[PDB]
Amino acid sequence: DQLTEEQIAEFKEAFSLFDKDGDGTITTKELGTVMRSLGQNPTEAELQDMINEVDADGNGTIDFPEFLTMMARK
Ligand SMILES: [Ca+2]
Ligand SMILES: [Ca+2]
Repeated sequence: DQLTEEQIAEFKEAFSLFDKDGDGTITTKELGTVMRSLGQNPTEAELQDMINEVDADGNGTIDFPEFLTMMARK
């Protein structure tokens, strides 16, 4: 079950969907854009709560290693 390049690319592609400006972090705005693509209508505060759940380093936004937590949710 060793990590594959296929999986790594899947993780990077998924991160990039959210991180649309390529700056390496997912903001509330970026997360909101993906939520709205899914027909959802979260508020800024709700988006911040979503980020808070995985924002290990407390900088208020999602980086790539934090995003992996999301990929692991069942
Ligand atoms: Ca970004
Ligand atoms: Ca963070």
